[PDB]
Amino acid sequence: AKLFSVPDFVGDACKAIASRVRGAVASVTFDDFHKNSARIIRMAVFGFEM
Amino acid sequence: VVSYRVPHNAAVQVYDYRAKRARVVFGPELVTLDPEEQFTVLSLSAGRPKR
Repeated sequence: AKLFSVPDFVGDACKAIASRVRGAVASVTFDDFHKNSARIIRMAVFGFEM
Repeated sequence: VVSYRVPHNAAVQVYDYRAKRARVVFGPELVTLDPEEQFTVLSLSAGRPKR
């Protein structure tokens, strides 16, 4: 039943990832955001070191 | 009968004024109001920015 906890899980996932991606790209120049585009966006989503 | 079909991740609060008792049921239950049971109508903020 915890599956149906959030009733709009699609929107929740999209908004959370969009927010964190935008916040992390906010700290880098356009040159950096295009050199390591996928790299920084993928570390933006789940930023950690493992 | 007045019966409200509560959503799954939702809660509806009622009181039996005839019986002097309070009960709120969360989850997806079908409430059945006693003849003096009344609902908790909630005015909530909406709109594009907010209202």
